[PDB]
Amino acid sequence: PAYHSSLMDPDTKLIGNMALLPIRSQFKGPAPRETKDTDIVDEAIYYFKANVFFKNYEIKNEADRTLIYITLYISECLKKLQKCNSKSQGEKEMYTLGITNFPIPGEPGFPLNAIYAKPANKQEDEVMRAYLQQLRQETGLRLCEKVFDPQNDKPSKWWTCFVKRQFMNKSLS
Amino acid sequence: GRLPACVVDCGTGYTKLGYAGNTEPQFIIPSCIAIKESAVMKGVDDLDFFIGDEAIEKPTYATKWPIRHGIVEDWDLMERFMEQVIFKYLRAEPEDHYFLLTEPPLNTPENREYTAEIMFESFNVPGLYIAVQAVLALAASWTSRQVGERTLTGTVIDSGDGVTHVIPVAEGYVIGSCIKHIPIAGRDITYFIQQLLRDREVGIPPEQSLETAKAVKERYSYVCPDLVKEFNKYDTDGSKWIKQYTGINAISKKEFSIDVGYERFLGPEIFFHPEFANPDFTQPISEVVDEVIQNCPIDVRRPLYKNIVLSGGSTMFRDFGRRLQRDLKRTVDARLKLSEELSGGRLKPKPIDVQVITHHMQRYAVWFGGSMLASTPEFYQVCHTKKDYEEIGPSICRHNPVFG
Amino acid sequence: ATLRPYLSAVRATLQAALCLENFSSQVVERHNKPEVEVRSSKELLLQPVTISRNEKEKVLIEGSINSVRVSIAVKQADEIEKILCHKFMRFMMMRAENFFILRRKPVEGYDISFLITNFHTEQMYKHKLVDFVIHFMEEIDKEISEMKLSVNARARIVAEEFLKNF
Amino acid sequence: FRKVDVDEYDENKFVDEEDGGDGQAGPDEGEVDSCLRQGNMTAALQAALKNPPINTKSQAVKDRAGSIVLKVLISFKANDIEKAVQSLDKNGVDLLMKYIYKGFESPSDNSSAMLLQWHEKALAAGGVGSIVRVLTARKTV
Amino acid sequence: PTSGIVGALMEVMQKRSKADEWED
Amino acid sequence: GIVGALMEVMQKRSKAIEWED
Amino acid sequence: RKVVVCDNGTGFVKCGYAGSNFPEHIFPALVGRPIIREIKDLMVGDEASELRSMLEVNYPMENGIVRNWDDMKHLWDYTFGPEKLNIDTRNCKILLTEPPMNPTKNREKIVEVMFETYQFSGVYVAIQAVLTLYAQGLLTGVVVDSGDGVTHICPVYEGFSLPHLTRRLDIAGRDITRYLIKLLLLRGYAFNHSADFETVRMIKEKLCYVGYNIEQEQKLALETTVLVESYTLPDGRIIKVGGERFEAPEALFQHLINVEGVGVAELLFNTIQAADIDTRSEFYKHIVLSGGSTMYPGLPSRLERELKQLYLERVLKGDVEKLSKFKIRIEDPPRRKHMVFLGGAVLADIMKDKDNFWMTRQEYQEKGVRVLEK
Amino acid sequence: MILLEVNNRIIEETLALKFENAAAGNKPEAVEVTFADFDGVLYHISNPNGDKTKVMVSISLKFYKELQAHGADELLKRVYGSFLVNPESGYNVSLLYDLENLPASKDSIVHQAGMLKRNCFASVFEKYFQFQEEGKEGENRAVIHYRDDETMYVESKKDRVTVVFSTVFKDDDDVVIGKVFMQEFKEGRRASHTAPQVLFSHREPPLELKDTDAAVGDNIGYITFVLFPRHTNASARDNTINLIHTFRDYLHYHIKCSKAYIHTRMRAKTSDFLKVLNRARPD
Amino acid sequence: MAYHSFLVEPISCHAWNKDRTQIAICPNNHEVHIYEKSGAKWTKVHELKEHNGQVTGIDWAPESNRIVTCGTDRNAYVWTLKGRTWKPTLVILRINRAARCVRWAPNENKFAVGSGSRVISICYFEQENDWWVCKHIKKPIRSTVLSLDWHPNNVLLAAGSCDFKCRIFSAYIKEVEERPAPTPWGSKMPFGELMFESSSSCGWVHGVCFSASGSRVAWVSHDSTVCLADADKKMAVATLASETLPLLALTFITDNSLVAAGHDCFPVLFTYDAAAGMLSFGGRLDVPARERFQNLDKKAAGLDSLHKNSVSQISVLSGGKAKCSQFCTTGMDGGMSIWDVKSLESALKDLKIK
Ligand SMILES: Nc1ncnc2c1ncn2[C@@H]1O[C@H](COP(=O)(O)OP(=O)(O)OP(=O)(O)O)[C@@H](O)[C@H]1O
Ligand SMILES: Nc1ncnc2c1ncn2[C@@H]1O[C@H](COP(=O)(O)OP(=O)(O)OP(=O)(O)O)[C@@H](O)[C@H]1O
Ligand SMILES: [Mg+2]
Ligand SMILES: [Mg+2]
Repeated sequence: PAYHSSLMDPDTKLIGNMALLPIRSQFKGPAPRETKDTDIVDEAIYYFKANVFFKNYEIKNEADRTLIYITLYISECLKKLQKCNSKSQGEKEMYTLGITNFPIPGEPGFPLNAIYAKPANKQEDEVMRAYLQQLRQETGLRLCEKVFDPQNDKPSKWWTCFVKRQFMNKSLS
Repeated sequence: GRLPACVVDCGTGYTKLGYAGNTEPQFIIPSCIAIKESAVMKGVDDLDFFIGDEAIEKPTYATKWPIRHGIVEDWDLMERFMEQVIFKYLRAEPEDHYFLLTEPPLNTPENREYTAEIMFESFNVPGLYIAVQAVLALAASWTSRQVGERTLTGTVIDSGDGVTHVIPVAEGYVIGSCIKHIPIAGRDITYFIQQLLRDREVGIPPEQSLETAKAVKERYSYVCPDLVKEFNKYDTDGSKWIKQYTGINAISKKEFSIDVGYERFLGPEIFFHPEFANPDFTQPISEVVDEVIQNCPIDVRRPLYKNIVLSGGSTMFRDFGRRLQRDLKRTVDARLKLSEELSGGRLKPKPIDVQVITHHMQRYAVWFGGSMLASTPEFYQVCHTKKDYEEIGPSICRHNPVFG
Repeated sequence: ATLRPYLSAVRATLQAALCLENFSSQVVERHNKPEVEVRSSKELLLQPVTISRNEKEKVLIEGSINSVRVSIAVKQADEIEKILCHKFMRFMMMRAENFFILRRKPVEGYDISFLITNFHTEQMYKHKLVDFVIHFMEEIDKEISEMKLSVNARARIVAEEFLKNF
Repeated sequence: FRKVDVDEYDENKFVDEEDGGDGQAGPDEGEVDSCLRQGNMTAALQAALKNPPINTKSQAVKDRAGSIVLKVLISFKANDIEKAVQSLDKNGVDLLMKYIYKGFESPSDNSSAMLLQWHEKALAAGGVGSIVRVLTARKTV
Repeated sequence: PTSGIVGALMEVMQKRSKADEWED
Repeated sequence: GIVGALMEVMQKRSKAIEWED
Repeated sequence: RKVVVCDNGTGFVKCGYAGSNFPEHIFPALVGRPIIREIKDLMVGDEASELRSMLEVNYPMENGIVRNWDDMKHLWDYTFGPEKLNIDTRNCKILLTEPPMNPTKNREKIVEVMFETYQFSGVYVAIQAVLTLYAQGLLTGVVVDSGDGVTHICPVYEGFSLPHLTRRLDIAGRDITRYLIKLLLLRGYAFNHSADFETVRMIKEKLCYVGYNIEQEQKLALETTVLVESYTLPDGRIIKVGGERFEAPEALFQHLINVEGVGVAELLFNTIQAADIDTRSEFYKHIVLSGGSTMYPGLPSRLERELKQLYLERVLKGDVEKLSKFKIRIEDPPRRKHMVFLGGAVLADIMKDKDNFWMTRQEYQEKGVRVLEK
Repeated sequence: MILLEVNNRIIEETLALKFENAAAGNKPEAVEVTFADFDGVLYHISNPNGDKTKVMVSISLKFYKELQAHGADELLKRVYGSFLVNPESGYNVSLLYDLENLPASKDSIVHQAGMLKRNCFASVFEKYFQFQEEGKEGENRAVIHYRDDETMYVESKKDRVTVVFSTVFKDDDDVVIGKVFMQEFKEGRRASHTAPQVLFSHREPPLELKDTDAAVGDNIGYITFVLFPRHTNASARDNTINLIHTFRDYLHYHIKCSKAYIHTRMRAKTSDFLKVLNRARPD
Repeated sequence: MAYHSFLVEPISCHAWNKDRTQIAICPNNHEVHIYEKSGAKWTKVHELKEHNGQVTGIDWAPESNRIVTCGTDRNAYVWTLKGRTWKPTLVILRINRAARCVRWAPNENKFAVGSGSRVISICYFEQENDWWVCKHIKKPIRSTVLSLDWHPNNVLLAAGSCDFKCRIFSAYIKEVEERPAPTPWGSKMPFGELMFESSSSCGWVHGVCFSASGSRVAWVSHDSTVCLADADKKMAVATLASETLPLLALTFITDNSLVAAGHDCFPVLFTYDAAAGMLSFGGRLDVPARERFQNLDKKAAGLDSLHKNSVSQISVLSGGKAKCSQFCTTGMDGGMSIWDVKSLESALKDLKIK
């Protein structure tokens, strides 16, 4: 069946109903440090091309809810990357796609409000907005390297062919 | 006597036909028939119909497919299809030849008997035998073990164009209570591969989109051990795995070419993850086979497990049987592992021996078995004669004494 | 020419013959049988009657308290009509499970026989059945004429299609 | 031995009666032929419907009678049958039906053609019930 | 009867036959 | 006793076998 | 009073109290042990049937005889124990039903069990082939019991049924269901003797009947389609059952399933005929049917007919005059299914406060194999 | 298909496939094929001694010895020549084709390969056509037992050439149908004044072939084709032989096909008969 | 003209409770359904499931409020309303063929069940055993019985059979009732005595009925006749041959008027002229200005009347058989219809009762 996150550490904190997994990013936000070479965003991209076909998905732990979110977002990048004319322009719009206001667990979906938990309190809410933002900005950046070919700076059809396929028939747009 | 019997396997997609004794049917034609559009018609327009390839694009004719999901829908058209099988292709004087016809497995009394009439009264055949695919595939597979054993007990995966069935068999007859079917078959894979091509490739002329999809499917796809590792090979290496096929545009006669890659392993994967192309079904084939076998009687499960025979065209992808045996000895011991972890005295019973066979005679399974049966002397002894058809009546074609 | 009056007669006879009711066997415990077939209780059989149009076409009607047996001698002008009739009655008899009222074999010396039980008159209206049998008698005569002209017609075409090529 | 039956000697089983046979007679020959030569066809009919051999078990005397009644019906015409059927009583009309159905069993010389017309007038006169009493009758012509 | 099919297939092989990244 | 009251319970099944003015 | 009753069936246990008119408890004669860890170490009757897909289940009764005395104890503990009767066995009399032609080894062991392991103050062992005659009012007569496993026969003169007058036909319910499968196989339906036994048992119960005259049922089967009936299987498929409706139960009267012997009517005739001339009369007018396999429509008529045919061509040696005189009674009351309990309930009631009837604990403690007072 | 084809499809597709693969220089494929034709013919395509490059096509007719008597070998020598070799064990005529050594135009040899039956049958016709042509009247007639219980009699005359088929109808219903078909050929020169005069007799033989172990029967019938110089001439010789020798099977083909059409009619009306019944049913 | 389709299969038989609030029917199977009326709607309140074959007779004892049923399974049950539920008591008819019809007597102390083997079963309740006993009237019956109706005195009992004749018997059971006072039918009435037997040649007898005061018996046969005998005129038999299809059910509505129904599917009136000693056909009661119009039959028949199939039973709802104002018919079309006689007399003005 589908691919789950195998980075579930004994001492992993959680925001809402998601694991607050560290990332190796240059974008500022509420993510922990990471002196390794792998993380939840690498796991999401390595797994993306497979997971996106699956409709059903059992949630083994909190780390999977973070894996799901990034997987869904990866599809939102591809929709926007499809029209771009350069790897540089893809970065302009992946910055823009991070800044874009999206819905969180609780608001009109985010069409998965059944599975995710609401970020109660004033601290859990402001941190959830910012952690999802840091995931959106770092995922968008790494995808720009992966999607664009070395010639003519156009998106590769080997990433653009996935643009119409929806993970669990859900979508952030 | 001294001219062998005719043998016809009629399937949803393809009819295989030829004479008994041979290793493979003389012809393999599409199971369609092209007729007129404006059907009260007089004259000799009934005699106006073409068959097979020469009718897959006939200008002024309507192509009709008289066989749906294994079973005959239209007997008038199946009646004419037979007329040309016998007189155009086989060129058998039908009065001089016994015939062997095949039937789906679950074809009821008011079905196989319907095809016996319109044969014994039109074509005047001296003898008829309506056989079953459950046992002919099993017989075709004995060309592998033989030194091992030769029994008619085993689980059969018949996968063709219409329907994929899982059919447990125990010493001759078919238990018709534990049969499960799967909504994944040849045409569904072709359709899903065609889909992937439209999403990605251009230059394929719309008319030849299926043609190309079939050729990609039939000519290249092969099951993989793990999905992500394969997509990884294709993104890491790429050139060493993406092959290139150039076809001819049928209208302009100039070439068109496309990249082949993601639809090599994904196409056959839908057997193991049907949800990929099927909303209403999710259960992988490995689980369906396990489930069928545990629904069967205790004392026949181990025999069924160790003789899982593959039949039909959609079982031909390379290393499809090796992946099938993994599934089963993933799941099956998993299950028994619990019988250890959930008990003490009863914890240990016997490692279930699972074996998927993979012989060279696969697409020619049912027909081959039928050709071998019709070659033997005892075939003429278990065949229903015309004399009996007339004197006893059409009831006799309802059954065939379980030989052995 | 003399078909109309003959059918009007057969109809009125059927109208009197199909006055049935459910009837438990008085011979066998908890059994229920068409008394016209088993004939084991003589008080329950009505007088057999024939209506005949001429020496070759007739109907015999055998009534009983819970079942009627209509048997038909059909017009057979010639053997091809005779072999087509036998060719067709046999065909419909093979399908007798779909005709709920059609009998497996005909009464000896007839072409086709109906066996209408009280179970048919209970689940199917009596007048429409009568209509059907009169309808049926008409249409099989039409259909044989069609088939006779059809064979003659394709015989002519097949003879010309061969000979025009010499 | 299962061929031998044990239900033929049952005392409760229904039996026959008809204890009215003290002889027989049939439609007088000369009586009918006096009406027949004269052209009085309606009188000829009323003669043949006298003293029907219902009570005799002799088949011969019933056939004798049938022949005699059939002769009257053949001698008549369709245009004059209406008047012949309107002079008989409710019981005569019911009786006429019985013979006609017996006439159908012996058809030759276009005799059935006229019989079908006789059946048509009989039916108008006596209704479907005149036919019901043919089927229902235990002692008949 | 079954013999016919068996004994026959045995004669075919006497001539017809003449012509790890996967798991544990 | 038994055969004393049991006979009356069967007589109701076995059965199978002053007017003037 | 303070009595109780118990007909231990092979399928179902029927127990109640003396003078009951229905059995106060009916439940499956079942004893299931669990395979894995409110389930207890053992389950009996209703509970055990309810969770049958989780227990390895045993029937201590095989064909009316006890095979497993261990499980039989658990089943008796359940009947008497709270969940059904909630009785102190030691302050109770109890009447049981001796199985048809049961070897006295078993007959003893139960008397031993009842007094040793439960310590009833009173016990009695009534015959199952006789108590079945007190419900219809009888003391001297024959009993044709055709059930699931076997079809027994036992005449009892003035209560006591002689040992040597009892015979068996190894054809009953299971064997007919089994045969009907074969017939539906030859009709062209791929059934299985094991897998589809239950499905075909219900087809048999629902649709099979006994032919009165075979030569006529076969003419109907062959010349008409009024015997043809649809039947919808569990999987949804519909099948046609016709002449096999009467051909299947015909095994009772006829070798049709490779079984040596004569068949119930010829057997019944031959048995009655081997008795005293005076008791022959009294047997022929005292034939009684019991058990599930006597419910086929036409059965009693067929037995009557068949006996007459024998007596005529095997009793009078070519003679019809003699035949009328042939008195004969095969009584088939409407509730043939259960009577052994009803008979035992009435007898245990009318005999409750007697003294010589109930074999006592006083008595057994003294032994002497006096378990059977003849 | 009204006219039955003359050529054998299994021979042609086997060879066309094989020859297409030789012309590409592909590896020579192994082959073993046992199949039939009408009139009890048995073919066999194979590789002699396992030699894949060589493809032998053999044919076996039980009445070849009779055709041989009327110049079969010399006709086959013309047509195939180099290709014709000694007959395989059990068969009468064998062709051998070397895949290493084939013609440019592949279509010519393949067409003649598919006509191995037919040439067989045009030896007796060629002869009697020229008996008539040269005027050699009063020769022996030929008797070909093309089926076990059927016989063809060929006979040359002053002005005409007669061909008599003595054919049998197993099914008794086929006698009556066949009769209707034969009756047509009787009034057949309405179409062509030039037409083969076609005579028919139901049981006993015609005046022409009197006695000579005649086979009278209720299920026999004698069809006589009176061919003339027009249809016999070299220009129209091969066409005439192609039609005339398929005639028996053309007749029986069309009887059976006629009955199959009767079926589709009977399905229609039968289907229309259960609609009326069904309407009586009140929901 | 008050038709209600309870179902589409037959209603085999029916019975009404005392005050006609509830109707019991057998919907052509082994069960009996009881429907109570609620405002406009009929509502099913009870199912009586005990028979193991088709139920052929149902009768409701008005004062004791007890239903008796009889069926092809050879059995009969007396149903007793206990609280919210009808509970059945098996009656040993001891008959070896199917039961065919059952009618309580007026006095409600006994019922007469029809058998399927040349016999009438007379059942009474035995108070000491709490048990239904039944005695058989055998000779000279020789065919299956087919309808019953009691004389008002609860002793004389009419029966129609397959034997071609209507008979009057004495069903006098000394252990439950006073001696009967003599009747025009006779003075000697021991159990089983044959008081009268019809003379008719042939014909089956589908329904029979006594007059209100019990002097006259009327019956209908399968030869499309209706007959009547009055004991006042030395049991003289009035006969009438119908032009139409047989009648299956009959009842007196006055002392000299009859309503009958059968295979034509509509009720018909017969008057008896005492003086001239002849039965007379009073005509069609079920009549289709509007209906005379197009009357297009929505393709779903074309026939008229209240029933679309034979009427099998007819019963007096009020006024008894002396002055019947309302009567009920059930038929093989699964219909139950209700008619009024004053309304019928308004519609058909040229219609004369008595
Ligand atoms: N080389 C190949 N690889 C994969 N699939 C193939 C290949 N060749 C043919 N097929 C598929 O095999 C299927 C047809 O096989 P087959 O003729 O055995 O089925 P059928 O008999 O028509 O139907 P069924 O057996 O289900 O009644 C088609 O779907 C076709 O695409
Ligand atoms: N309606 C029916 N018709 C025919 N047979 C039936 C019917 N119902 C049950 N049976 C059969 O009767 C048998 C069950 O009867 P019963 O329960 O009396 O037997 P038992 O008490 O278990 O065995 P035994 O009487 O031998 O101790 C089964 O074999 C079953 O197939
Ligand atoms: Mg197939
Ligand atoms: Mg028991």
